[PDB]
Amino acid sequence: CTIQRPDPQDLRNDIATRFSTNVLGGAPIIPESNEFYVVSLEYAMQEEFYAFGEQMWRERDPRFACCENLVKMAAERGVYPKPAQFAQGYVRMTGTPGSALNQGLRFQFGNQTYEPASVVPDQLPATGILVLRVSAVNPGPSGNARVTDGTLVTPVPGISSAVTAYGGNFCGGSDEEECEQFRTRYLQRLQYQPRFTVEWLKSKAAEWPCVTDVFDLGPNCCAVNALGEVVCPNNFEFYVLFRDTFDCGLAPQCVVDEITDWLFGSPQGLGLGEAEFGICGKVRTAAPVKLDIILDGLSCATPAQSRVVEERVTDFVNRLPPSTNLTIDQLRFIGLQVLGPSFNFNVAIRSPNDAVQPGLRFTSCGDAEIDCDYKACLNSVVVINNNVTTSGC
Amino acid sequence: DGLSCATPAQSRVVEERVTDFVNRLPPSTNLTIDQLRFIGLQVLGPSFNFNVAIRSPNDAVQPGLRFTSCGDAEIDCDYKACLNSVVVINNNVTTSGC
Amino acid sequence: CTIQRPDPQDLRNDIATRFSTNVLGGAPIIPESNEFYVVSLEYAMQEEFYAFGEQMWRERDPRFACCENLVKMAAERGVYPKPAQFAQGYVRMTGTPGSALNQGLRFQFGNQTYEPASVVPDQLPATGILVLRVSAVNPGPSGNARVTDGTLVTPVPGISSAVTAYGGNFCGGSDEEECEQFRTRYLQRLQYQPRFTVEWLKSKAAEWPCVTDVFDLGPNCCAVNALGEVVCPNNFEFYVLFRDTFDCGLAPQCVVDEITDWLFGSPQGLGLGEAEFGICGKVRTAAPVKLDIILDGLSCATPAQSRVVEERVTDFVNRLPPSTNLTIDQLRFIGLQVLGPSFNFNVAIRSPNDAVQPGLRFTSCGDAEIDCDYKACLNSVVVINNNVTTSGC
Amino acid sequence: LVGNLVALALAPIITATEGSFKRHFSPDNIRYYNTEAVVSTMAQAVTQVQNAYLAISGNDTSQDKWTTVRDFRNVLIDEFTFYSPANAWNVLRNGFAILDAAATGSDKFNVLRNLINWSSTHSDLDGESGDAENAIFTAVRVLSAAYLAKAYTETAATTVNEGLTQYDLIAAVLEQEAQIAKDDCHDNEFFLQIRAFAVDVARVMVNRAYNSPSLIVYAFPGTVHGLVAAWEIFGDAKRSRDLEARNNGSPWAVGPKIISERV
Amino acid sequence: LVGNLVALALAPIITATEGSFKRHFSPDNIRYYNTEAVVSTMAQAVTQVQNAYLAISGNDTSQDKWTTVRDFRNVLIDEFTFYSPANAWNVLRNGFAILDAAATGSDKFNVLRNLINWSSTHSDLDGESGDAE
Amino acid sequence: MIKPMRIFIGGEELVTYTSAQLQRTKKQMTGSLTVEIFLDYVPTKPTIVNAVRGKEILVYIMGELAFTGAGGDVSVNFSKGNGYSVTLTARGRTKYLIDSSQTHPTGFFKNTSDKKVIETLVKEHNVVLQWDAEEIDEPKVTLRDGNRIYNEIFERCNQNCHFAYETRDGKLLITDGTNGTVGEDIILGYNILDFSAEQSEDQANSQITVKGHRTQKGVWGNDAIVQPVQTVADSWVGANIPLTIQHYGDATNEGLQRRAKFEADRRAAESKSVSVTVFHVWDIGTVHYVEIPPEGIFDVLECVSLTYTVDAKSTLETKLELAPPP
Amino acid sequence: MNVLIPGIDGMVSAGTLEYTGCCPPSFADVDECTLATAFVGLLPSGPLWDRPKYEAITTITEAGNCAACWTTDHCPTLVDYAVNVGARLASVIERTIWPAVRESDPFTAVTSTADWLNRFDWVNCFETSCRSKELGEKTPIEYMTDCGPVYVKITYPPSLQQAFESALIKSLERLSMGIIKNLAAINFVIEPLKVRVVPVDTTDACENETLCVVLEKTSDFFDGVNANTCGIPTPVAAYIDRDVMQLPSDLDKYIWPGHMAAECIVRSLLSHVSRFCLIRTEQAP
Repeated sequence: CTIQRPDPQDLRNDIATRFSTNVLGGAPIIPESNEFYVVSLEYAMQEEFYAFGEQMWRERDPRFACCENLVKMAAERGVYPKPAQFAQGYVRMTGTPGSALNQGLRFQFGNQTYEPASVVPDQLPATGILVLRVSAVNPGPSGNARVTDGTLVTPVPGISSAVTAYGGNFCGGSDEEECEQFRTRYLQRLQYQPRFTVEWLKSKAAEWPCVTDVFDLGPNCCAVNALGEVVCPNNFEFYVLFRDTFDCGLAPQCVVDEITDWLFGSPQGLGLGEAEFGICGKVRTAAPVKLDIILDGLSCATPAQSRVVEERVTDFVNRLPPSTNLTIDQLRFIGLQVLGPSFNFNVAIRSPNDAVQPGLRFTSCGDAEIDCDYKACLNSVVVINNNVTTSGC
Repeated sequence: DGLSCATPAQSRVVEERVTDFVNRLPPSTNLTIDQLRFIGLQVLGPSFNFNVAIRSPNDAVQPGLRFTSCGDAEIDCDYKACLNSVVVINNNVTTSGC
Repeated sequence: CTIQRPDPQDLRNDIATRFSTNVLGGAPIIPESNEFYVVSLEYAMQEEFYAFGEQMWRERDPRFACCENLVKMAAERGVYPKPAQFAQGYVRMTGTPGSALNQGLRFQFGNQTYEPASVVPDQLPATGILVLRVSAVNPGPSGNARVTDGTLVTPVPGISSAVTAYGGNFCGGSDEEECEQFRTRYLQRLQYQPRFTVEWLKSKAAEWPCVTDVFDLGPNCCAVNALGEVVCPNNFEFYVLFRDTFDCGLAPQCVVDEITDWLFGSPQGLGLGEAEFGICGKVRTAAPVKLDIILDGLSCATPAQSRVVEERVTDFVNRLPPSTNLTIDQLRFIGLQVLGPSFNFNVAIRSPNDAVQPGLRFTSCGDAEIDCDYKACLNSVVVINNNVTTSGC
Repeated sequence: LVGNLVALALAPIITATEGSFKRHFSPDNIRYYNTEAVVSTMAQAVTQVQNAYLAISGNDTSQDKWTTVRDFRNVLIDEFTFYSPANAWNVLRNGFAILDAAATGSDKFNVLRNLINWSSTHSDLDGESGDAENAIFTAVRVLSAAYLAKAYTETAATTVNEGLTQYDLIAAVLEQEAQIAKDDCHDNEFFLQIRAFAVDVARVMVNRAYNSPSLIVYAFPGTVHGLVAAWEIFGDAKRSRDLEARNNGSPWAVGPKIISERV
Repeated sequence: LVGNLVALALAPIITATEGSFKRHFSPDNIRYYNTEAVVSTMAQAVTQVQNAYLAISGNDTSQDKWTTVRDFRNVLIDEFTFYSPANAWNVLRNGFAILDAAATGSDKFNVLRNLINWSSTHSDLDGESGDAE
Repeated sequence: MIKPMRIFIGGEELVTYTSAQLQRTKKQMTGSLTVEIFLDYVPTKPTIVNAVRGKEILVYIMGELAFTGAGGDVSVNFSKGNGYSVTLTARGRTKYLIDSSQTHPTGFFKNTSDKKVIETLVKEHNVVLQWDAEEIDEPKVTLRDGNRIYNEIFERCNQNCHFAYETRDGKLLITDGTNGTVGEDIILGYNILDFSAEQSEDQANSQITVKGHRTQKGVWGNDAIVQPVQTVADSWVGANIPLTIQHYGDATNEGLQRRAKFEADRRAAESKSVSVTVFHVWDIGTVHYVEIPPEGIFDVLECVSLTYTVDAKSTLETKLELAPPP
Repeated sequence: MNVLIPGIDGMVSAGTLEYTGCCPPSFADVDECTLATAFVGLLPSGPLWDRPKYEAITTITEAGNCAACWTTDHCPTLVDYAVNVGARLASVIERTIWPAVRESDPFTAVTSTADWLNRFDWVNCFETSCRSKELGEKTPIEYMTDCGPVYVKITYPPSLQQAFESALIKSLERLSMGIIKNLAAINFVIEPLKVRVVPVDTTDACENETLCVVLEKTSDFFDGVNANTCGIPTPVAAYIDRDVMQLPSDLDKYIWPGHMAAECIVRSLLSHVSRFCLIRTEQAP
């Protein structure tokens, strides 16, 4: 409750006392009479009054407020929902110089269609090659892709049908922001935020093209001095994952180095970049450690459960942050939450060909301890079906 | 062990879930450590450190209470695990608070 | 959404239905009977309830507060109506060196009257000249005027009674705010969260009386970004120009030292000034270096082009940032834009009377290389013709 | 065909603004060390209009927003778009038109008033460069004043003094702009155009404040309820909701002078 | 604009029940050792509505009566259907709509009354589990 | 005030219109305004004309938009005794789509959707599209050379059920359901000045079988010549009145059944036509409760049409055509 | 000259507007008696309602409840029912609308301060066993045991905790408005907690290690909160005697919650600075 909601009996006594002091001149009321029923109604009406006031208080609370009211509240504080995004990239086309060009150019990359973003020049330049800024036609995450070759849909005289994706990637494509995600993003702005600059830098680095996820420094990456006490980092460092361009989303050093240069500046700490004055830091990447996962006992379940369990374990391993252990208990919980608590189901984490990898150690208990600057990578999920089913045969 | 470095709301939620899971445990059923770790892995996420331990009060012996090799409490028939007290403690240093 | 004050007729219909079902056993509400009046009275109560409810909930919306509920509910968050502000400027007095100086001086400029806004020394300096930052006695825009020669209202022994303003520039007067000019600046300081960027310092330092423009350091200054054992920059230095106030736009050390003590703090480094906690700095001025530009071959261009080239060269050299070379290329390219590629037009930079000046060198290409804490100030642009051409005839 | 004196026509003032903008804006005829600054100012103006639209639309989910946002971004990211007066003016006019078509009436007040404040500054560059930047600022301020007038007209006046105060605000802005466009014979023509649009906005806003609903001040003996006042004035008590937006005073005691509509 | 006060409008209460259901039913946010019980409760409710429909249709032979029965089985056989609030509420609301459209008037009395008796109990679980049930 | 209309040919608030008829309908793409102006002529003084043949109008009905789109024609009449009248006609802004001729360069849309083929068949004359149904994908879309901007749309929205009509703002609405927005319960004895219900039986059909061919890429032989068929049924008509309406693009199972259900809603909606004339002058897709007990109507019906009529003498009445309660 | 008062942006100058005139009557105005008698105006007029509406007297009983005065010549009618309806209405307004409008603002909340703290996600630094070591060797509320310190959860008196939470909410609401991190804005933010940050150094620092700041109390009294609609917030003391509350002996003699909350907030604000102490001093009232 938020207002008070007094004891019912006391409220009814007060209502009856008022009605007797005013209307009946101080005398009590005959039970099951017109005045008794009048008093009972009033009471019901005042109970509804209390309720309406309570909810009118609720309708001005960021956490419990209808979406429309939520958006209207957040527009007063500077938080607006995020619109839908179109994918983007560059296309390099070639042909004989001097040919005619029109604004109706459309490219077919894989299964998607793309269009010119800027104004197309009137004539193909004398070099014989044109590089064009290109956006997708359909908004959302479908426009994102990792392709290198494409064809021209609308044929133009003197221009070869083969075009190239200049860069090999199409970033940016995102969908509309829901109401619950917008609620939890607005409510993160009013609440008291310690280490505000860390979350600010993360939320800014998330805007770099094709940056899928942003993570803090994992647990396997803390540090201790000679005395035996934890040291707090004086800089601002974190990891990023380009999950739809590179293998495992791990990018080479040059990309994250450019991201660092864009975010903090060069030299860092002078406010030349995005961050404030006197804010140093470093954006990092990781090295992949290949892991095989083996699920035993999954042939006893219905095909739907097997398929969903494999999907969920693949999803979990692929989204595991860098510098964090891949314990057997987590995979086993993923399997238990689907198959039930009395199902036989055993998982095993191995290295491909039982080879040693840098930054990977198998503790006795069976986990995969992963050192700093490294990240687990799902090589393959294999299920061992030794013909065991529900009824012999 | 390792809850104090979580938001007080999260610690309150894990305590109220553990206190209720142990109270409702059927008689003559082992209180295993995996079933407790999950109550922590669901709300804290897989990026947080959270180890659990089960001990007898004052490390005394009780009739029908044994400990397995993996740390689970094995209980004999006609015996039921009743909660004495759930305790939060932090011994492994970390950078959560800095 | 969800719930709102009900249509009057619907509200009364529901009240009548409740009254007839829960009290009168289902009988209709016969008009002009006592139950008709009782139902009308209950409906009136509920209407007054809903209307009063919608009233105060409006009285708490900043977009519709009633002004005095707006001056509070905004003085609890630290947003107050700006009052009428005073005009400020610089004066310069002369007298017998060592004269006694009072604190309650007052200057008469035309119709206004000004008073020292800084600390007045106990004695006149040995040089005989003293510059002061004065401010008007009465607020308002009338304090802004353009008067150069004023008198000393209180005659002080050993001090000339004729003072001069520096450029007759008194900048900074304005009026108070109304209830509608205050909604904005409130309902907008609620949408933006301050940040401490370089833009912020550069726009804060421009609030000082009669600062035309503020420049960062230059190529030829060398900056100690960090002060004290530290791993991130915590020093920041400027260059302010008072173009239409001082000679060449350079102020003596006395004024920029005051700007430093106002911005970064008295005990510098403890957040006592307008700067963030722990970020010392300094607002440094420069010294003028006179340069004499010789445009060789403009006489033959039509007088309009020659006048344009002059009014562009003098304006480019006036606004040149301190500690920045006045290269010959940057001057040539001002003639190539109006004169076109078919003109011959040479540019030379020299020191007046071929004299040597502190902090001036000439590069092998003729560039006027300036050591830092200096600034290239124009002496006079001169046009001459020595190469003969057929432009005449 | 009777006239149309219930509505503003914003076409002539926008055409005059186009003329006065393209006369003083040519980033190909200003000194080379100022073109980047001028063009950055233009892009900053377009960014302001974009933010205005993004704050006024809000919960508009249809794909038309999803495109308009992409069009704004494609215009802003490009580099050679604002180096031409034609493209810059088309972007500015179309941005203001899209900002207009996103809401109706009061919703577009605060937004537009912020814009009037943004372009209430003056340029520090000299000669032709300052004239170009000032052309940008003047275009923004005059378009904002016109569209704020159109926004005021789309909503009903609650009190005669309120409508007259809104008209006072807008007429003051327009007179300020005319004095600017007349200072040292910059352009006489835009001064005359602004003067004409000012007299037009005067006729429409004054008619709206005095005659859209014919507000009268009824004199009641002593303060009275809202329902009783509504029933005695109109003969219809359900119109009590109408007496609350204009009168301040508790619902059980409204008066003893009650503003309402003619009968 | 006269109002047909001869008639009940069920749309507002249906949308209100939808909101109230989706506010207190999130089988992805309840303790792992109660999710099976909660989902089983949901499935049992849908089974009750199915039995209601089958007891009220009786001698209906048209192929719609064959497809509706096939859809009830198909939804009760699958496992991951009631783990999402959307599917649970849609199944419940369409089941009640079909139970309504299967007969007319008196016929639907006893059946509906039995449902009111079945759902007149309270949950024994605690925390969010009790709230979901 | 009873005052419904205030017409604006551009700002000129018509004050002389001696009569008016405004019709809106779902069965078609447009509407039809028809104003009647006086236009005196004094054969000595100077006279002025208006040759609009295209000058744009709207009809704010009862303080609200009703139409949007004197484009139609000018029809200056004459007579000795009651002459000098000017009938102006004004169709809906979605008209050139009706009287034009497609001028798209290519003619062969490949791997497109019906929405896209409709967006490029409209944005040649600046008619913003109010797409509010769905996105259906189709491989081959070849437009017959210069067919008509409206025939092609009607063809592309009939083989995937989508009503195509015009709103009050001046846009093209391609919907699949209703416009919501429920309203007045017209009861016999309450406001119906006149009624006429007719549920005939010569325009119904039990089984509609849709056949065709597959137009996808690679699909040939049986899977593109034999399989595609569907048989939808309306278990309300009665005896075996069969039919076969053949399909004309990328015959998918869903495509077949969908064209089938589209026509099974057309024939349905024609088999109970209820024309009502009500009194004073928002229902182009509205549903209302209607009660006409003598003809056994106690049901919720959708207004397909809406016609406001006026004439200074005895009028101001609205004629609605409604949609069956199957 | 201008005389500057602290603000969310340093030391701005302030002013005053003119009294406009229009401000709807607020909660304070409504009284059962002033609008019990008012509702008698809603009845019709005529020989049946004239006298009774003229003889409508109203008095106040013990517990408010403006009733009608039944002198020994009364005439039971509906007028007294109208007095009753008006009185009710004032009662339900004062118990339903005045709260839930008082609770929606962090600067007037009275009974919903803990809920506001749950909204602001406020976590205490001194109450967790995994506290940072730089927070001191033994915080005022930690008592010593062979294996380290032990924090003790304190249950402050209800009035003191109400005032403390209210002050904390005011300061968190002000901080959420995005201050610049100089000393004047910090002090203005943490002002409701009655604590000021004052540097220790005098000479230009910026060349020495340890730029420390001490916390100094500005008053010995939280400004409280009034549930009523007319009055003044009753102040409460902001400290606790350790011996009176019967706490372990190792704790400080006087424990100040406002000081600990302020220290948390300022140590979180200036975390990015690499060299900064905060020397806490035991302050007796």
